[PDB]
Amino acid sequence: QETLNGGITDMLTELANFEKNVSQAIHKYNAYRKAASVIAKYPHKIKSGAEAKKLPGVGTKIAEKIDEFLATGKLRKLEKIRQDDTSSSINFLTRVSGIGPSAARKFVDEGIKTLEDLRKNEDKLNHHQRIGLKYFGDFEKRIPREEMLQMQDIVLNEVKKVDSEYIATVCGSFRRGAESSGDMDVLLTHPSFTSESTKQPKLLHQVVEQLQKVHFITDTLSKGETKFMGVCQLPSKNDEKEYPHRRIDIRLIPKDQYYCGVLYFTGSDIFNKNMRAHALEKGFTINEYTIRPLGVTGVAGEPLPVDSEKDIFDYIQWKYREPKDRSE
DNA sequence: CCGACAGGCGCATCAG
DNA sequence: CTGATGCGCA
DNA sequence: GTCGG
Ligand SMILES: Cc1cn([C@H]2C[C@H](O)[C@@H](COP(=O)(O)OP(=O)(O)OP(=O)(O)O)O2)c(=O)[nH]c1=O
Ligand SMILES: [Ca+2]
Ligand SMILES: [Ca+2]
Ligand SMILES: [Ca+2]
Ligand code: NA
Ligand code: NA
Repeated sequence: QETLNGGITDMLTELANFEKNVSQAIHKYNAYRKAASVIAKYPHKIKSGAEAKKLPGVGTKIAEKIDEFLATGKLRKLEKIRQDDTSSSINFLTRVSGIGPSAARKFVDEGIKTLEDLRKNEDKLNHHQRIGLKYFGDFEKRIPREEMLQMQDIVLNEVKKVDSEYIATVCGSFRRGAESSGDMDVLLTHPSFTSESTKQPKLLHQVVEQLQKVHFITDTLSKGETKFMGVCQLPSKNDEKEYPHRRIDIRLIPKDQYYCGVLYFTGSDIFNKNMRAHALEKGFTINEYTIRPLGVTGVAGEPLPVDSEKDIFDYIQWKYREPKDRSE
């Protein structure tokens, strides 16, 4: 991953992870990621802090840190953070799926600071954590698109075995066209589940159950009526190493709200934050279901009509961006 | 110079 | 039990 | 940490 301002964006990303995991300051995390991201799309080699301060999201303090990074090749503030035992122990435990900043601090206080520690205090972990630990190495591996293509095929073919009326669409980075993905995201619709009625129950469960039967889904992290979060694995063949286990998310979204749903799930996460914050500036709030006007006194009005992804962009006066131009 | 920062699902836990 | 909140997650 | 009203 060698890149134009890679030094700088790496440094800001690290600082965002610190603020999230150690400081627990969600808005500093966001503001660092917004700055990283804006710098990543800037097509000159940045030469000074002052030059970077021109970009939206970059202010006084990131500017000063860029000056230092460029002059000296590193940042003191990060040099200190990396030596701090506590800080890096908390950062590390957060890499386990299901451990966030709070739980990572509470383990480090109790003396649980390493993977060997996690692996001998099984009893201290809830179900999700336990599976996140079981598949720790596997979930930090990326998924080549060619494997995403096989996993897609399995998911869509089994969904079809349950009910030809389902539509399953693979989203996230896959739909943006990335050559590798962190995990699989499937958006599910069925004619029976619309914003005005649920004419059938068990619509998600039945899909989960079928994918368990053919051994594709192997564990469940959480499961509700519209959202499944778990683990899957491709079948392997005689004499080969098994495929690593992979994180999978499935979201059943009412069929009439497909476009807001797939906007949401196509992301990126940062792009969604930007696009939703722009909507607010303009008098609208967008979620995975609707786009709605904002009333003088904070009150969200009625859902606007939407019949394309592009409709949502028009409302807030954005030129349409193709999924592949929503990355970073 | 200060409020607002994206939006919501599922699980865990607490007061009543 | 319900309802409220915080956590970790997409 | 940054920014618009
Ligand atoms: C993490 C996250 C995701 N999302 C949305 C947009 C994401 O593209 C989508 C799925 O989340 P992810 O699977 O975390 O993201 P991704 O598919 O874009 O990236 P990767 O290749 O690393 O797996 O959910 C949010 O809206 N907010 C969030 O905080
Ligand atoms: Ca984690
Ligand atoms: Ca993904
Ligand atoms: Ca995901
Ligand atoms: Na700026
Ligand atoms: Na196996």
